[PDB]
Amino acid sequence: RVRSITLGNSTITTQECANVVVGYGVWPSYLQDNEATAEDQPTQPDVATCRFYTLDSIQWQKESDGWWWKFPEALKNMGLFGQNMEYHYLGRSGYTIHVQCNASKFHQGCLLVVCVPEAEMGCSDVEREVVAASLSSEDTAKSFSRTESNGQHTVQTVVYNAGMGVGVGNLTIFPHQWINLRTNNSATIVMPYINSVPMDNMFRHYNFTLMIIPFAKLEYTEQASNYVPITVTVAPMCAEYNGLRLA
Amino acid sequence: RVRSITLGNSTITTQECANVVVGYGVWPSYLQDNEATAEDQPTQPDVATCRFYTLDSIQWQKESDGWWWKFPEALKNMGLFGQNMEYHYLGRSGYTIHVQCNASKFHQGCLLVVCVPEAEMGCSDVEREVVAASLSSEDTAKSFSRTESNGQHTVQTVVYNAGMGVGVGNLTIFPHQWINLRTNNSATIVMPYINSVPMDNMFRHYNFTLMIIPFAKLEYTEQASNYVPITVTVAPMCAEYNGLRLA
Amino acid sequence: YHSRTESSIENFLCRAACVYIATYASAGGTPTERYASWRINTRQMVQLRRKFELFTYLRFDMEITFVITSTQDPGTQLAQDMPVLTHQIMYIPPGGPVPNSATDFAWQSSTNPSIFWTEGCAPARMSVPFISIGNAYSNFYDGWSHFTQEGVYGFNSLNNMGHIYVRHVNEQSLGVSTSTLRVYFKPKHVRAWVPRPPRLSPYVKSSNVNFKPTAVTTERKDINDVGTLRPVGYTNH
Amino acid sequence: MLTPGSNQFLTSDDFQSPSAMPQFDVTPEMKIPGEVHNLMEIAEVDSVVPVNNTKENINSMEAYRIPVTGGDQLHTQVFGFQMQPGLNSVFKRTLLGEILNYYAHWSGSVKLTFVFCGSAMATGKFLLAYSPPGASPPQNRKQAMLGTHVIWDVGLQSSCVLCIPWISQTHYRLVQQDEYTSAGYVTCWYQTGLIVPPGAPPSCTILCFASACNDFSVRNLRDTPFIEQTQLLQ
Amino acid sequence: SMEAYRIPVTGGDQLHTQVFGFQMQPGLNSVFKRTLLGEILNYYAHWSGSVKLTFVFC
Repeated sequence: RVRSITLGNSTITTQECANVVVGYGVWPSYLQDNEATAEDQPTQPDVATCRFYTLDSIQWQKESDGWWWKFPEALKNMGLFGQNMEYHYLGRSGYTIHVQCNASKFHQGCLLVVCVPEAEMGCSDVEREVVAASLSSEDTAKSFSRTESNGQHTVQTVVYNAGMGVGVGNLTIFPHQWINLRTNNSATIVMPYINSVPMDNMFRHYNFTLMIIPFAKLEYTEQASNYVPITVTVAPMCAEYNGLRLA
Repeated sequence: RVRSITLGNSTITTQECANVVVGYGVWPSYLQDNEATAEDQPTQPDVATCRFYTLDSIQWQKESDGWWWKFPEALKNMGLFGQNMEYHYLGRSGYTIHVQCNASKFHQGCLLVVCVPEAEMGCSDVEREVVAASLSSEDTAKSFSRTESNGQHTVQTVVYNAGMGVGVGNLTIFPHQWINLRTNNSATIVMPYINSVPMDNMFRHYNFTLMIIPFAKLEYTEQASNYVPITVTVAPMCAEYNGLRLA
Repeated sequence: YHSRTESSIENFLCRAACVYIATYASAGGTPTERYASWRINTRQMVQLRRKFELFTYLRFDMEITFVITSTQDPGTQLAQDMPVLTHQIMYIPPGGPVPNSATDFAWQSSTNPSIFWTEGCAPARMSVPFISIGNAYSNFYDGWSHFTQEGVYGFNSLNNMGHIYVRHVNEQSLGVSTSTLRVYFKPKHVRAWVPRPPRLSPYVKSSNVNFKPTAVTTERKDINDVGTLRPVGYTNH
Repeated sequence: MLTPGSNQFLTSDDFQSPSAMPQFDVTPEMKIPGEVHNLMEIAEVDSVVPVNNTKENINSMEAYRIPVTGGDQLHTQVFGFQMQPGLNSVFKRTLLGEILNYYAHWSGSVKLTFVFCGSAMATGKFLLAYSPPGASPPQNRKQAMLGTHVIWDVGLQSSCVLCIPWISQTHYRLVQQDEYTSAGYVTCWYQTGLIVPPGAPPSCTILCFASACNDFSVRNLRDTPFIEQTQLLQ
Repeated sequence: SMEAYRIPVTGGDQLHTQVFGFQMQPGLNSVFKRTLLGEILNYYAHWSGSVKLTFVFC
């Protein structure tokens, strides 16, 4: 029934038998000798990068709308991964996203968890431009909004347009999963490295965006927990960085 | 899933697949020809002694503290076992203790069930001595206390000292089991005969003591059952008694 | 993966312990001051009691060593030259006659092994085997003496070990000669059964298991209060 | 090199000793009949038991003779006693009891023989009833019949043997024990009367013998209580 | 009291607060010196090994 996973020898996690979605059909892997536009052979840190990094839990309530995290920025302050981000210049890594809810049999709702590659976002004032502080915090979820935003340098946050200007109903085209509290309680997404160049800077490029959006609102009875906690866990897979030594 | 047991052809019991604790590693058995300090060959009553004797249910509440039964005194009035206790002089028997709770998925708590051999108990007044009426009733549970007892001939009943003068947290050293309502609902303990002589009088010697102690208090919601019933069942195993006939 | 040989029952329980210190005179006085008596038990020295009451049943042989030291007594008519002092040590098995005075008949009983010891030699030693009716000694006994469920509670008659009685063989005409006895007790070939949780409350009675309620541990400042802290320094910058 | 128990005199020690008279040749032993190898041989011998010790017969030969009267005794009791050798006043002075008194612990089974000293022309029946240690003595004949009993006919047979067994919680009884009404009882009842032809005496006698069975054990030798004086003779 | 053993987990909304914390020194720390392990270790002047912890959610 239950299964335990031990990555990095320092992290323990528990899961039940559930369907897993492997990205675009491919599995994360190291860089072969076929593709390269550089010289120094990449160093391959795996002792500490490959471990479960559990982010803070969030509260799903009746009037909540959704959240998004920008990756790889979400792991800027997360242990040795942040140190490798700071010390090196080029980088490549795939991820494994676990999302778990904790709701009884008396709650109800329906969530969509997607992984949008290159999710460029618009601005509230169509004339101005966004800034780096409004796009994403370090490791804190950025909330969507029910109504129209009116800031100057703030990302438009109407939920049904998803900030990208497209219908929210068609987001299923990307790697995704449905968490229906009636049947399911967890989701797993394995995302490889997707870009037009083999390596890129971690602080410059946002590889992708993780969005959690409820389509069916949360409902319950008076004598019940007012919220449902959502826990997100990330474990980098097949990380690479450039070389710092002379040829 | 479920299993039915029929002992003595007069008793029926139902259990689910659960772990069983076999005493100190040994299984109850008859007396061999190796060990003896008497002459007359023991008679072996098994037709009616080996049957389930269900004791009365008790109520686990929010402010309850714990209970203990003295064995073999607890089966003094229980059918043919009591008759064999009265009619004979020497005796030997092991037991099988079943403890079952009835709580829904909305209750919570944690119980410890132990079997302490030779659980000599102190007195409330350190100068006086205990009497036989305060140690144990016939087949009614004797309750522990949250605060300090002040009687003259009464056993000290502070729960965290267990009446024996030792820390209650270290009672796990004896044969024991945990009944956590979150996962478990029942416990089974098979206790052999433990003494320094092959046979002894039933009315003189208290073979052991069964203690049920809650470490995590019972909690629930307003519209729920105010208590949880606990049922204890005893079935003697391999009973022996002396012989009443001339050589 | 280092050794455990020091934690075995033999290496844990076979340490000699001083379990009795007494004194007795060699001349006129109250008769009870002219001999020393001791009933063999393990319930009077709290340090040894706490070690034996980790197990419910025990089986061992006794080794007893007696250290006897004598000195002259101040007064009048001091002895100018005394030859030597001789001491008699008698072990009384359970059920044997027990002296009620010095110079009694029980001192000359043929069923009581005795040691006659002269000053100046090595300390006297004896060894008693496992002398009991049952198959083990029991530190804890839950039950009564009679089957009427009445009598002395917690007393078992199957773990009697006898008595030890010491007196002066010599008859002294000039002066008094006080003497001091120390008893050293040691178990051998120890076997233990059914371990028990060690005691928390202090002892109050040698015969009973009575106690006062005691806190389960020592107090702490807070639940998340780790022990103390360190000041800023060269490492901590 | 010198242990604490090196230079003492323990009265129950077994060491060899120097011979006071070496170079002396002792007389060779002959074959005297009747050698004793164990005290149990002195206990497996039947000895007459003084059942009728009623303070008028202790200083007489009437102690041993159990009286059986004729006439018409409806269902009255002939005799009765308790099975506790060594401590009961009846048994403590026989061979078995006096051997047992030397030992603090003892256990085994006791054999009883009853012999009818009466005319060869006398006919009757008796009922011998035995009650277990935890019970009460029968009060009338019907209660005795419902227990463990044997009907002894003095016309067909002259002697009746009865082997009282040993069922005890421990494995060793004690002479100095306070265990009354926990030792067992043996009683004899008038199943019918004693019938004689014209010319025979109407009253008879029963003699009782008690002895040891095959299995006994004795432990912890100690001084007997029968001897009292500690004075030395002359 | 019996509340010594129960580590309290409160609901509501605790952002990132600490549930409990202690130091790993059996035999000398006030927490461990009175358990079976600490009380066995207290008899010996020298000791060493690895300590196993189990947490159960009631």
